[PDB]
Amino acid sequence: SLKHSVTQYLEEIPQQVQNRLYTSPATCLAIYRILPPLAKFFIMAMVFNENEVPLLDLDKWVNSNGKLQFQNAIKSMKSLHLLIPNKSSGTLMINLNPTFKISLRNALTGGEVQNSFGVVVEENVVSLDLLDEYSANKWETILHFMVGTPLAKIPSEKVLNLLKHSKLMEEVNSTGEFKITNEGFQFLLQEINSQLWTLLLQYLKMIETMDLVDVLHFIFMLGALEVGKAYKILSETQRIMLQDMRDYGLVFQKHSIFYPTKLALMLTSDTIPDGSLIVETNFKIYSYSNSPLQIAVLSLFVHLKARFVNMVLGQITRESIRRALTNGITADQIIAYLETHAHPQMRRLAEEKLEKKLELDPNCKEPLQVLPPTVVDQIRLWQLELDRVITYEGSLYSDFETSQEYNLLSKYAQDIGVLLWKDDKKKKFFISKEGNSQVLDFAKR
Amino acid sequence: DSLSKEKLLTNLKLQQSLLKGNKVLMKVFQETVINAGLPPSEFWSTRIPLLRAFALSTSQKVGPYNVLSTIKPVNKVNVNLSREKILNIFENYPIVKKAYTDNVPKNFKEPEFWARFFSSKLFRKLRGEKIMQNDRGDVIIDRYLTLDQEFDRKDDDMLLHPVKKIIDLDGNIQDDPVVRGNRPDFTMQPGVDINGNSDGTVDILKGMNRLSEKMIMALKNEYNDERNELKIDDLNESYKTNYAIIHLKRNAHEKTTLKVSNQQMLQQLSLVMDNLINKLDLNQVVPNNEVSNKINKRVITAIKINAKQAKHNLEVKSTLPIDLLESCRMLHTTCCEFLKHFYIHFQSGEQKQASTVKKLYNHLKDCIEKLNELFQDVLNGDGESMSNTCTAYLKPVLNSITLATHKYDEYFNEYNN
Amino acid sequence: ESPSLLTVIIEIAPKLWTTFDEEGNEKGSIIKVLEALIVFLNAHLAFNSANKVAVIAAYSQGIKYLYPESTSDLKIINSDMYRRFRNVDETLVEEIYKLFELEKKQIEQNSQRSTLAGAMSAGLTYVNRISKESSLKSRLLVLTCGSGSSKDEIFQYIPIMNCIFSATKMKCPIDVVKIGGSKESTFLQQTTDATNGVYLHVESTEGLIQYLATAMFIDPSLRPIIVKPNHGSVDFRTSCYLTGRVVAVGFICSVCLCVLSIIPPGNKCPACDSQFDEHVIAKLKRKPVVPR
Amino acid sequence: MGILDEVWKHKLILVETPDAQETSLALETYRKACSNGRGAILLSVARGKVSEGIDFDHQYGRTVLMIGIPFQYTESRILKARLEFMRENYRIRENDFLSFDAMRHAAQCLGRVLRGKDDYGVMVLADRRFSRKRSQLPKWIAQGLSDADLNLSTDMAISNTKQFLRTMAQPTDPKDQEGVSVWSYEDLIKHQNSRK
Amino acid sequence: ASLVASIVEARKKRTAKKNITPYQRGIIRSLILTLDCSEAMLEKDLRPNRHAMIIQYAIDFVHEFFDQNPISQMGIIIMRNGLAQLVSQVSGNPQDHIDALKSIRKQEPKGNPSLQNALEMARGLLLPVPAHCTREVLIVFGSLSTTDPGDIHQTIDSLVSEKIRVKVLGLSAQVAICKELCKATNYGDESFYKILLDETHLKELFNEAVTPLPVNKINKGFTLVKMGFPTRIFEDTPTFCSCHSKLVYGGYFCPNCHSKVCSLPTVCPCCDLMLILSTHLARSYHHLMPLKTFAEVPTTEKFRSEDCFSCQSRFPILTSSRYRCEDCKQEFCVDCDVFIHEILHNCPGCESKPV
Ligand SMILES: [Zn+2]
Ligand SMILES: [Zn+2]
Ligand SMILES: [Zn+2]
Ligand SMILES: [Zn+2]
Ligand SMILES: [Zn+2]
Repeated sequence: SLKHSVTQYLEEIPQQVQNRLYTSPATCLAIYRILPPLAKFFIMAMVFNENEVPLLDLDKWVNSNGKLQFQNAIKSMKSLHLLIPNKSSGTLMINLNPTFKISLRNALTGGEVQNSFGVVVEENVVSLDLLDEYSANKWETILHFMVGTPLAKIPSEKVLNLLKHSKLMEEVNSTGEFKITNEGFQFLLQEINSQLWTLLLQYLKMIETMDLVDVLHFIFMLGALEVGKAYKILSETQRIMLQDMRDYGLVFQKHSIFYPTKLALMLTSDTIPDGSLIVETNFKIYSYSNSPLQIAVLSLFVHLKARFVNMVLGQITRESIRRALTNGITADQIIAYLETHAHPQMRRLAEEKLEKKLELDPNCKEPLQVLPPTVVDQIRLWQLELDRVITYEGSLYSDFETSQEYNLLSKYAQDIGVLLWKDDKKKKFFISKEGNSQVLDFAKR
Repeated sequence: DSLSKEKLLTNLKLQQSLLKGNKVLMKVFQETVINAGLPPSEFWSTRIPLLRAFALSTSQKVGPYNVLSTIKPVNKVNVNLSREKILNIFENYPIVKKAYTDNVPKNFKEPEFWARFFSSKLFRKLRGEKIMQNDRGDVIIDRYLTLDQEFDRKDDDMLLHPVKKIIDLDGNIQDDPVVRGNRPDFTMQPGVDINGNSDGTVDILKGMNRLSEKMIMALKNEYNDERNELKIDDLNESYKTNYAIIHLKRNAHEKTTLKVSNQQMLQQLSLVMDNLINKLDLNQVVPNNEVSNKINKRVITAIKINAKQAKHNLEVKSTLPIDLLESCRMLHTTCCEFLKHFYIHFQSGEQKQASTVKKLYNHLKDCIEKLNELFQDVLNGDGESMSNTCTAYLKPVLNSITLATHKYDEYFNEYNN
Repeated sequence: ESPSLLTVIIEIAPKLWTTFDEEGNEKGSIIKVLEALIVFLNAHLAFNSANKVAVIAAYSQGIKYLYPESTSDLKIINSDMYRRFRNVDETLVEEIYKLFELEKKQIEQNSQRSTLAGAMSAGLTYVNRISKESSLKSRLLVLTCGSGSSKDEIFQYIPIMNCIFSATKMKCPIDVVKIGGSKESTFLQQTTDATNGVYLHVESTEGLIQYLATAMFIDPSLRPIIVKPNHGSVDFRTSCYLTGRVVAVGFICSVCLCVLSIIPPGNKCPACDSQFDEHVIAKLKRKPVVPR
Repeated sequence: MGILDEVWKHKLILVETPDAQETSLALETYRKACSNGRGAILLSVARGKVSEGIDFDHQYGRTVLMIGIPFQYTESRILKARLEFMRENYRIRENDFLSFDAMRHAAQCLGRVLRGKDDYGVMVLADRRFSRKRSQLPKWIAQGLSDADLNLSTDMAISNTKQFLRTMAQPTDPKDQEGVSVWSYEDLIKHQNSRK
Repeated sequence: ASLVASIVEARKKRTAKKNITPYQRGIIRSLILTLDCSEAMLEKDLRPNRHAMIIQYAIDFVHEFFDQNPISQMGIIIMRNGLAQLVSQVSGNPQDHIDALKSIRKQEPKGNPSLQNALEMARGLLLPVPAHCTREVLIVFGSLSTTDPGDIHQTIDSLVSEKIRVKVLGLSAQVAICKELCKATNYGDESFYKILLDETHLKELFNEAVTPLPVNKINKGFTLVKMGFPTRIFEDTPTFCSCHSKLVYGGYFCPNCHSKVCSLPTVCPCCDLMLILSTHLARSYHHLMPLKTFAEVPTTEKFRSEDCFSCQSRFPILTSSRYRCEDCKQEFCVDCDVFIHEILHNCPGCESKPV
C-alpha cells in the first residue's frame, strides 16, 4: 500500500498544492514512476501534443475487458488533481495538469530541468569504500537499535523524538526503553523502501511550517538522485533536512560536497536462496542465510544454537513462540516472516501434495494452509490457541424489542463504524464505553 | 469378404445398427431419405469409412486362454458367473458345451448345472487337479468322463503329425536299434506306484501338453528351408539403407501477376555524415500539433475501425424461437448434404453422372425455393423484425448453392451449347 | 508486472535512406528516427525500472550489437538528463557514429542481400540468452526504410518464416515500423498477423514520435486488454515458383512442395527434378463431363 | 498348489515326455511358440533326451533354470565298482570323479544357449554346493563368472537379469569391435603380420 | 577428471551424427499410435506408474506431432482386455484425440494384449488412405507375450504388401516377434525396435519418434498434389459453418466452392480439397534443408576469434569451445550451437556472408 499511501497523501494534498508539486520535472518524473501503466501510457501519449481529448475517445480506445483497471487509473488521475476533466460542450473534456505536462516534457527532452535532477558538482569518487561503508555502518547502527540488541551508536535526536512520539518501536518513558510494538514488528517485516517510505511519510506528517512542498520536492529529487558524486548544498530547509538525512546515513556529506549512497537508489526502486529456511516438524531451523542482523532478529522469536557461514541452526521453542506473542507481535506477522522465508524443496513438496489432493476432492477436508501443515500448522494451531477468546468491555445495550432498531439504526451503524459487536437475535449489541459518539442518539428513536 | 463398397452398402442390418447407435444419424438420414428421398446408397457413399470402422469394431474376437486355470475354487461358495466366460468355457470345451446343451434345456437349471459342474470330478480332471476316488464328483456330469476320454483320444489322433528329421528326437533315439547296455535308473525314469501302476502325473503332463497343442493348432487355423534355417547371420554384411537423397535446384520466377546512382548516394552520404557529426537535437522532434492532429485523426480512425472489427470477437447466443432455430439448422444441414453430394457428382466427371447431376440440380432448386418459402414464413411471422437475420444466417450456403447452379448452367452451355 | 526485455532491430542501409531522402526532401530523417527511438527507449525504461533493451543495427555488410558494448569520449547529448538514459543514449550515439564512419569507409563494395533476417535471428538468440539468465517479456521491434528498391524477398522469405516459427515458440510479437513509398510489405504484414505483431507504414519522418509512442507501446503485461490497430489483412499466399504470381488453388510437389500455378514443362519438378505421373496430371487436366 | 495356473498366464509349459515322439511334438510346439513370440517353457531332464544335440538360440537360448547338482544315483553297485576300478587303476578320488561327471553334465546342459556372438543369455546355479566348483568349471565359462556372482539370491538375480536385458536391448557401435572381435580379411592380414 | 569423460562421451555421441544426409523424408504423414492398457502398465515400478507416464508422454507426443507436422491425421486405438478399442479416428484436430486421451486417463488399464487384432484393425483403419500419405504406426508395448486369435505372419505379409511401416517402443526388454515385425516391415532394419532404459530415455525416444522419416528409392511415389489456399473473413454477422453446422463470426472461406470452415490446416467438406497456409508447408523446411554440424576448433591451434560470433560472449578457456560453421567460417559458443541447431534453423553467419 506504499503507492496507495503516497497517493492517498497526495490526494489529501490540495489541488493547487498538488499543482505546485507538479511544477518541477524531477517531481513529475518520480510521480510518473508512481502512476500505474494505463495512466502512464495516457500521459506519455498526450504529453507531446497540446490536444485535449474528450472522455469518449479514450473510452472508445479502451478495451472493456480491463475497464475496472481503467477506472482505477482515471480515478487516481482525477483525485490527484492531475486531470482537469470538465464537461465542455456537454462532454467530459479531458485535460492533464499543464505544469505536470510541461515539466514531464522538459524532463523527457532533456530540456529545462533547472537542476531539479540535481545541482551538480560532478566530483565522482568511489562509493563502495566510503559511501557504501558509512551507509552500511549507520544503517546497521539504527537497525540493531530497532532490534533492541545493545549498540553504542544511538540514532539522531530528531529520529529519537519521532520514535518517541510515533507508535513505532515505543521508547516507553516509564521504562525508558525502546520497545517492540506490533507496528515496530510491521516495520521490521517491511521491505527497505517500505521502511524508508513509512519513515518519510511519518516525518512529513509530523513536520509543519519548514516548507512542506520544499520537503516534498527535495524528497522527490533525492529519490531521483544518483550515487557517488558531489553536489551543491538549493533551499535552506532542504539543506537542513539534508543534513538530517545525512545524520541518518543516507548521504555521505563532507559537511558542502555531499555524496549520496546506495540508499537513495533503493529508495527510488528495488535494485535454495538466501533467506530461504527449511521448516522442521522438530522445529529445527535450517536457514540458507546468515547475518548478525539475522541472529539479532531471530533472537526475538526463535531459540538458536550457533552461527555458521550460511547454516544458521536452532530450534523454535514455544517459549520463543510465546516470547513473540507477549510482545503484542502478531502471529500473522510471524507467519508473514515464515511464509516469506520458505525453501524450494519443501514448497515443491507442498505443491505436489496440493496437486495430489486436488484430484481427490476440492475441499480435501483439510485446513487451508499451503505451507506444509506438518510444521506450519503447528504454529498456526499455536496461533489459534494463542488468542482463542473475544473480550468485550464497557457499555452494553440489552433486551431490544423488534428489528427496527437493527435493520435501520444498527444496519446503518455498519456504515459509520461505532459498534464493536452486533447480534440481532440476542437483541443486544456491544459498543465500547468511549465509543458513544453517535450511539445513544438515534437508538433512542 | 465383408470389405467391398458393395458389401458395406449391402449390409442394411449394419446400417440400421449404427443408425440405431446414433441419434443425429436418424435426424440426418430421416431428412435425407425419409423426407427428401435421396438414394440411400449415395447417402452411405460418404459414410463408407464410418461403416467399415463400425464393421471392424464389431468384427474382432479374442484369442484362446486357459479359462479353467483362471477358474478359482474360491466356508461356502457363491456362484458369480460371467456369460462371456461361460461361452469361453463352451468354446474351449465342446464336451462341456454338449453337457450343457443336453441337460439344462432338458432337465434342470443353469446355476444348478454349474454348481454340479464345480462339484464334478470331470471339472477337476479337465482342470489341473488329480482325480481321486475320495471325491464323489457329480454323477450327471461325470457320466461324460469316458466321452471326454474318447474325445481326448480322437484329438490326440488329430494332433499327430510327421516331424522334421532335423529335430526328430525319435530319429535320434532310433540311431542305434541294437543298443544293449543296462537298465537306467528309477530316479531318471518315469516312476510308478507300489503296484507297478503309474500315479498319473504322466497323464496330467500329457494332458497339459495336449492343451498347449490344442492352443497352437487353434492358432494354426484357416484365418530346402533348412538352408535358411541354418544361416549364420552374425558374419554377414550389414544392411544399408537405399534411401534416396534429394538436392534442390534453385531458380525462382520473379514476382509477377527509376534507378539510383553511386555518385548521388555518395554525395547524399557525405552530406548526411556531415549533418550527423554536425548536430542532433532531441527537442526538435516535437511535432506541429496540426499535422500531428491529422496523425491523431488517422490513428483514432484506425482504432475505431479495428475496434469495430474486434466488436464481433456452443454457437453464438441468438434470440430465435428454438423450433425455428432447429428447423433452419436442419434445412442448412440438408442443404449442405445436398451440396456436398452435388459436388461429388460434378467433380466425378462422367456421362454416367449426368442424370444424377440433373436430379441433384433439381433438388438444389427445390431447396432454394423451400428456403425462399421459409423466408416468406419468417416474413409473415416477424414482419421482418429478425427475419432479416434469418435470411442472412441462411445466406452463405444459399450463395454457394446458387453459385454451384450457375457453374452447372455455365458448363451446360459450354458442352451442350 | 515484469521487466519487458525490449528488442529493437534497426535496418540501416544507405541504398534505402538515400532513396527515401532523394524521393522526398527530409535530409536527416534517419537522425530524426534515431532521436525518436532515443525518446522511445527513454519512455520504455521510464515505464519500467528494469525492462532491459536490446539494440542491434544491421548495416549493408552485416549486423552490430549496438547496445550494450562488446564483451571485449565526447558527449553530444546534454548533461542535465537522467543518468541511465544518458548512459544508454551516449553509448548508442557513439556506436552509431562508429558504425556510420565504418560504413563511409567500406561504402564502395557491393552486397545485395538484406541482413534483416539474420539480425532478427541473432536478436532472438540474445532474447534466449537474456531470458535464460535469471520471467521477462519478449517484444521485438524492427525499423526499416521501405522506400528502397524491393529487389528480391524470395531468399529472405524462408528464414523470415523460420524466425516467425521461433518467435511463435517464444511468445514474442514482431512489431513492424515501415517508412517508404510502398504502402504494403506482404511478408512483414504476414509476420505481424501470425506473431500477433503490429504492422504500420507511413512516409513522413515527422510525427513518428507520436506515432510509435501511442501505437507502439503494447506490452505483454497488457496485450489482451489492448486492441491491435492493424487494418490490413493477409491471405498468407505465395507467388508461384515458375510464374511468380500468387495462387489461390493450385498444385504442389509431393517432394519439393513448391507451389505450381500450372503444370511444369516436361512434367518434372522445377525444384527437385521429380518426374510425375502423366495419368495423374491428365486427371488434373480433366474437364467435367456434362450432358449434351 | 496351482502355481502352474499362474505360470499359464505368461508362457506355455512343455515337459519332456518319456515318448521321444511326443517330446518331438512338444519341442516343435515350443519352437513355434517362441516363433510367434507368445512364449513357452521347456522342462527336460539334465541327462534327458533333449540335452544331447539340440541347441537353443537368440530366443530359444535366453535363460536356463539348471536345477541343483545333477549327481548320479548314489547307491549303484555298478557305479561303486566303477569307482573302485578307476581308483585302483589311475588313483582317482571317487567323490572328485562324481563331481567331475556332475559338472560335465551341467556344462553340457548349459552349452546350448550361445549360437553366435550376437546371442546372449543368463545362467543360474540352483544349489548351495556349486560355490566350491568354479575352479572345476570350464575356463571360458568361469571367466564370465565373477567373484560377486559366487553366492547370490533371487532378488539381486532378478535385478541383474533385468539390467542384463536392458543392456542387451541396446545397439552397439561397430568401431568398438571392428578390430578386437570381428575381423575383416585385412584385420587377419594385420594380425598375421603382427605375429610375424 | 569429469571433462575427459564428457569429451569422450561427446565423441562417441558425435560418431553417430557424423553422417548427415538430405534423404527424401515423408511430409504427407499417416501416424497411428495404438495404446495397450493392460495389467502390465498397472505396475508402479516406474513412478508413478507406466500408464500415467505413457498418458502424459502421449499428450506431449500429440502436441509435438501436430506442431511439427500439421499435414497429417492422427488416430489412436486402445488395447484392453483382449480387445482393441478404437477411441480416436484420424483427424486434423488434435483436440479431439486430446479429449479422448483425457477419457483414457480416468479409466483403468487392465487385460491382455493382442497385436494381431490391434494391427488388423489398424490396417483396416489405414485402408482408405491416399497414395502420397505415408502410413506408419507407433506401437507401445509392455508385455513379453501376446495372446492372439490366429496367425501374425499373414498379417505381417499383408502389412508389408500394403506399404505400411511400424516402430515398436517396448517397455521391459526385447521381444523376438516384435524384432521380427520391425525387421521384416522395415526392409531388414533393426533401427525400429527400441527399448528405453529410464523415463528420460523414453522422453528422448518420443522426441525421436516425432521426427519425419526418410523414404526409400524403390518405394517411389513421386507425383503432384492439388492444393488450395483459402481466404479468411472477419464478418460482423455470425454465420453457419459447413463442418459443425453452427453460427460463426469469422471463418475461412473456401477458395473453390466458396463454403466456409472453422479450422485449418483442413480439407474442404464441400469441394473436398485440402486447405493450408504457406507457413504450414514451410514449417518442415529445416527437414528439407538440414543444418551441418559445427566443429570445435582445437585448443592448441591459433584462434580466429576469442569470443562468440553470434551470442557475443567470451569463449571460456583447457579445451576450446568454439563450434565453427564451416559453411560460414565462424566459430560459436555451445549455447548458440544448440540454439541454431535445434531452435533456430538458419546460420546468421551464413546470412551475413554474401554468396
Ligand atoms: Zn518438387
Ligand atoms: Zn464449423
Ligand atoms: Zn470447397
Ligand atoms: Zn554464443
Ligand atoms: Zn554459417
